[PDB]
Order: sequence, then C-alpha cells, then structure tokens
Amino acid sequence: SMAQKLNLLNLAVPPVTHRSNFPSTFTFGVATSAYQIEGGWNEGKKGPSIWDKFTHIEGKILDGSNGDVAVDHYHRYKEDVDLIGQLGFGAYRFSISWSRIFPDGLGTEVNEEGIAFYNDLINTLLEKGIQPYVTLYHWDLPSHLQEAIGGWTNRKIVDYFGLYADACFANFGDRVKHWITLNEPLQTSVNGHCIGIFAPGRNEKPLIEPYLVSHHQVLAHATAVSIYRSKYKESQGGQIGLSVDCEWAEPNSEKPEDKVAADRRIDFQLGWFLDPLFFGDYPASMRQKLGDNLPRFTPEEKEFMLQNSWDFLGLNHYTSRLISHVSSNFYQAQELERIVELENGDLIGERAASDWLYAVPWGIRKTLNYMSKKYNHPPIFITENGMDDEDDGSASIHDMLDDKRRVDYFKSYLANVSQAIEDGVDIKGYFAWSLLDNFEWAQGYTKRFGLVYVDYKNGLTRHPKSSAYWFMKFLKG
Repeated sequence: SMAQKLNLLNLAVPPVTHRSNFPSTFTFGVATSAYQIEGGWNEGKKGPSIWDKFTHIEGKILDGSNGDVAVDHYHRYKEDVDLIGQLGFGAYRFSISWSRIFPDGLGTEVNEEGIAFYNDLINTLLEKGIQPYVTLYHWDLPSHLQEAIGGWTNRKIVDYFGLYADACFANFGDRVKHWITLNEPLQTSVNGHCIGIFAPGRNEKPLIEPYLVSHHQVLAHATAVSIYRSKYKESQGGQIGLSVDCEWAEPNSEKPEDKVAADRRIDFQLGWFLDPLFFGDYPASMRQKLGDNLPRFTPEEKEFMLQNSWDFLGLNHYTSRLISHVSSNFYQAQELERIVELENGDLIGERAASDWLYAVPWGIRKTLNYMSKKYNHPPIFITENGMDDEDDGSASIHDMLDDKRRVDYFKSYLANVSQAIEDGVDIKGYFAWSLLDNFEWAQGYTKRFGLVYVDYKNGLTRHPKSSAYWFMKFLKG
C-alpha cells in the first residue's frame, strides 16, 4: 500500500544528521528578505513598494500588521550579522529593496543612501567572514512602477529590472559573488495577480495577468543573467541563479494517470519558469491546456533565454503532496487534487503553523533528484527550507523558544539533503528560512519561522531558540 511505501521512505533516511555528512566545502546559511525584516520603510529616501501600499489597506493582512518597522533590521543589522556569525553560518541570503536603490523604479538616478546601507551591511558580513547571497527581487516592486505601467503585467518591466540589476552588480559585485535574480516568481504571478492575496492584490484578470507576469519575470531573469555575464562576470567572478519554490508531487497511486498528473503538477510549478530557459519554451502540458492565454516567445527571445538560463538553481522547498488526476483557473487547468491523508486516515506528515506546510522530509530528496535529472545535473542550492510556529500575540515566549518540532524538521530534512548528495545531486549549499521571526506576508507576524525569536512585546529583542543552538552545535561538528 501507499501507507507502507511512504513509511519505508521515511525509515530509509532516519532523522539524524551531522556536519560530516556534507562535503567540507558545503555552504550553510540563513535567509531573510528585505520587506520581511528591514523596516525603515520611508527612511534613507526609500520609495514605497507595492507591499508598503498593500499592508496599509485594512483587511489585507491577517493580524492588521505591516512592515513599516518589521524587526527593524534597517537599524539593527550589525547585531543581526554578529548573531549569524556566532551561530556559525558561513553565508547569509538577503534581498535588496529595489525602492531603496531607485525609489520610483525608473532606473535613472541611483539613491546613494540606499547604496550606503547595503554597502555597510555587505562590509559587516565580510568582516565576520560571512558570504553574501543577494536576492535582487523578493516581491517589493516599487509602487511607482505598479501605478505607472502596471508592474509585471507590462513588458517594459523587463528593462526597468535590467537597470536595477545592473546598478546592483556595479555597486556590490566586487564583494557579492552569488546573485539570485527573482524569488518565487510562481507566488508573484498566482497570489499576486490571480487571487490577489499578495501585493499588488490583483484578481481582476485571472485568466490573463498571471501568465503575463510569469512571462515577464522569466524574461527579466534572463536579462539580468545576460547583463551579469556580458558586463560583470569576467572581472567579478561570481555566479547568478534564481530561486523557485516547488511543493513535491508524489503520485497518489500506481495508476498511470496519477504519474502523469504528478509530472503535470511539477510542470506548472517549476517548468513554467525553468523550461523556457532550458528548453526554449513553456512545458507542453501548459501549452496544451492553456492555449492562447499563455504568451508565445519570439525566436529572438528563445535564443536569448537559452543563452542566459543560470549558473545554479535555487530551490525553495517546504512541503509535499500526494497527487490524484481529476478531469484559481491556474489550479483548475492542472486537473488534479492535492492530498495529505492516506486512506488509512494518517497524514503524510505533521502540519506546522501554516495551513499548507506539512513536514514531509523525503519530499526534499525527491525534488532535488527530479531537478538534477531534468535539467542536466546543474549546481543546486536549497535557498529556503524551514517551518513556522503559531503566535497570534498570546503564545508563551517559552513555548516559542523550546521549538523541538523545528529541530526535528531540520534534522529530518537535512538528512534527506545529505542523501540527495549521495544520490548524485550537485548540491552546493543550504539556507534555513529564516534567521529570525519576521513579517510573513498576508499572515503578518502570526507565523514565526525564525531560528531566533523576536519579541514584538518588548523592544524587538532577539532570543535564539533551541533550533538556533542546535544549528550552532551542528555547524561546529
């Protein structure tokens, strides 16, 4: 039965892991994003982003909160960098706020106060021996671009992103050697423009706008890679990639249509963005089903993407589903159902605070092997993996700090990452989401993903959790 099959999958990779299970050169890091931690939303001449606008509308955010202050990393980054070093991480994945560099997004007048902030952050990281891994776009589009051209729905967004990428490479690439163009373009297209629960909150054209937005994100990524390779890589010597999320898709049965449905489920998540770059077009399963609503690339665009795919792939991975064929129109076009309950009543994994996040450790190994086989064994980083606790404002601080379930999550997934290396996946590193509790988008502060607790009641004090001390001991080996 499938219950037995999955039980054997978990037993084959016990939740035990040590630093020696990973290559000596493997990179361990923690990850954040600018809107979720920085605060200082109107300081240093920063322009407003679509998330500044979105969180200022009552009803968009579960707890009525916003990222105006967040965890005040904008003012406290030196102490946050110290903490990364003390926990023992060798790298730090963070994002640059586009509207700190070009407050209106138009790319013509660089904002020197924004450059100064990220230069000091980068220099502080390198003083402590921590490698910066920089996400250019982690969802905080300058609101002027949203208002003036329609944001990602307008092809011109590709050129504004190019100017932004170029400015970042020019100012920071002497010290930043790993670049991530976009974070989770799937979420921006679908949650941002189909159902509208993420900024810019659009749900008016769900059959059209999600596909325009993915089209332009793919072309924007290829443009940034092209800029980096042609202008900066020769002298700077770094690498550029993108971070895509994928919920693993395991067939719910041995029926052939369930395997086809699981393959389709991955096509609509990963292939939507990676197949244009690697094969020159969208997945055939998307073309067949979506018809004219999926834009077509010109021959010049196909040649451009094929020459500018990636140096590495960044995988954001949290969870898995069983998949059954079943004959959000994005979700309806996939003709399937996502399943967490086996027929004997048990779940494929324990749920975390987020309603979608089930802890299924064997799923990260399946995802890694799938990506390596499909895309010709590229270098892969896990750029996000982690889990959240629930805190509506009434949870005990001591319950939030004794985060045994998070420890178990990291032990069990890391054991599977180690095994995927043994399987032959060229995994170069792993980033825990997140260094510290922060603003979790439409959930507000109610979901705590940090290794480090942040006291929203008293001065945004940082308190490392049990999972932070586990990572400290793990990383010392």
